[PDB]
Formats: sequence, structure tokens, C-alpha cells
Amino acid sequence: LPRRIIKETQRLLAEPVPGIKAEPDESNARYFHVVIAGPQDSPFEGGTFKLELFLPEEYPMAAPKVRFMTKIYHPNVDKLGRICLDILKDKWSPALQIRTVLLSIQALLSAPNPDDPLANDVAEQWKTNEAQAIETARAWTRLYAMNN
Amino acid sequence: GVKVPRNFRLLEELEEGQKGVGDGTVSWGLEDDEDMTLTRWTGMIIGPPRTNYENRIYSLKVECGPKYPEAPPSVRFVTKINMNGINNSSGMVDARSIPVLAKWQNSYSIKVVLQELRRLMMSKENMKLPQPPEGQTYNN
Repeated sequence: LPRRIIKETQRLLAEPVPGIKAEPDESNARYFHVVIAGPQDSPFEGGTFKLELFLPEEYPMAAPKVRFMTKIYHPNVDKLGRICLDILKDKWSPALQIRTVLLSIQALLSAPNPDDPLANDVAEQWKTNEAQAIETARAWTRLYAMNN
Repeated sequence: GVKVPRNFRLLEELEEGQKGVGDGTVSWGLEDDEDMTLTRWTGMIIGPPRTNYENRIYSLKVECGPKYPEAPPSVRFVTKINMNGINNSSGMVDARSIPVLAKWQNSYSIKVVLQELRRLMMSKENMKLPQPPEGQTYNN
């Protein structure tokens, strides 16, 4: 295991990101179990969202892989929890780190922008019927991200 | 030894299923496109030529449980088939009868299971079994 992963893990546990729990899996030091609280004043407020993060073999030259495990209605997240985010694809840099990814996903929840991700059905609803889209996000927060 | 966790492995198998592999004579995909647990898969096998399975398409259900891929998936035919190791009442595949399931390794995948089942359709003890008419399925 590279020394960098050891250090990042230790710092995430010793200095957690506000509103985010992130702990390594007992059997796989490259696998992280994550919980992000729905940001205040966002459509996800009140929810607790599970995510999983994996450091592939070429980390940190390659980006972490991250997915929502809690169903969520969001322009940047698909039906299987996959996340559209620049630093997860071609804007990754080894000078960034796990903490950056978690902060960036948290920021996505606080400021959903349907013009940002590659075009998709959820983003189209957020663009054209924003009020209904926000109510769907709130409804799914109650149904899937409370008592979960 | 970099171990890929179940859910990320299954997302790789999802993408591979969409791109297809080899000659396409086995294919797979997620059964429900909202299934975030990635548990239930649709499998397809094309019966191999010069056997009594030739020119027949078989649909299967493949279940990747919480311990997959350290543990094998469960597999059952939906399309009826006369084949050693396939239960006559349920369509369930008996893991003990399929070497890659009986001797499962974590390098295996949905693809491997389906390829192996298709290979075994060519075996002497299966290839000449008289088959049901097409159009029959098992219950559940």
C-alpha cells in the first residue's frame, strides 16, 4: 500500500470533513465507506447519503472511483448512483486528493446546476421544471435518505 | 494484490455487457436499470452449432450476492433446456455440476459462467439430448 494512501486515510479520520463520514473498509484499504449529510438549504437537507469510493491501482495518477449507494434525484447522478464530475474524469490531478472529491460532491448537493453535467433526463427536468424537480429531490430524500 | 470491490467490479461488468465480448454468443445486462445493488442480471446464451441446442436462444437469471465475486453467483435458466446440471423443475443450475462454479475463483465473472455453460452444451452427454419444443419457461 503506497504511503500516500496511509497518510490520506489517517488524516481523513483524524480531521474529518464537516458533514461527511469517511472510513476505510476493514478488508480493503483502498475502499472507503462514505456518508454525506444533505446540505442545509438544499433539496437534500435532512438526508443521509451513502457513497462508496475506491482508489484504483494507478491512484493518484488516476482519479478515485465514487458512486452513490443511496438513490438520489440530482442532475449529476444517474439511476445506478454514478456521478458526473469533472475531477472524476479528465480534470483529475494528483495534487488533488480524496478530501477534494468528497468536498466536491458535497458542493454538488448544495448547488445543483443542471447545465453542468452531460445532458440527461434528470438535468432536463431540473432545467425545464425546476420546482417539480426540487420536490422530487425532497421526496426521494425522505423515502431513501432518512432512517437508512 | 489490488482487490476491486464488488460494486465497482459489477459496474465494470455492466459496461462490458453493453460493449459486448468476443463473438457475442453470450450476453448479459442488468435486469432492472434502477437496481443500485447490481444484484439481478439477465443472461443470454446462443446454443452452439452442431448440437441439439443450435439455433436456440436461452435466457437466464444470474444473481450476484453480497459476497460476489469471492463467491459464485447463482444461476438459473428461464428458457427450458434439457442439460445435465440444470434442474428439471426449477431451471436452477447445480453449482456442483459446473466446474467453474464448483471451483469458483474470484477472477471469474458473469461472462465466464455463461461462456462455460455454453461450452458444456457441446459436451457428449448434453449435445444429443432431445430438447423440449421452443417457447417453454420455468416458473418464478
